[PDB]
Amino acid sequence: SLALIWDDLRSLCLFSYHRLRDLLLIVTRIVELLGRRGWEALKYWWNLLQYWSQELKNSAVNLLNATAIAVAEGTDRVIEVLQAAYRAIRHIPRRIRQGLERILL
Repeated sequence: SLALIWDDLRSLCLFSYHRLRDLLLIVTRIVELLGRRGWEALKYWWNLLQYWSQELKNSAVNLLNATAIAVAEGTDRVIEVLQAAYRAIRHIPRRIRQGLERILL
């Protein structure tokens, strides 16, 4: 049915176009209409995001370094650690997961 194929194609054509532009326009419109106030929220998430991230990073590194400098002044720490660790490992050797994780990241 030629009239059928044509009527369908046409109907779906205009419908599809108007539809795409309809949903697109509505969504976009709301996005630009909400961005006005949503701007603040977005900025907050971004700021806090980078803030916390860098905060934990800078702090973490600062704690490790500072600790090393404070521990470097005393070999006792290294001895107590190396000894203790090796002690538990010698009496109870259990560190196979080290490899599994080592071959992961």
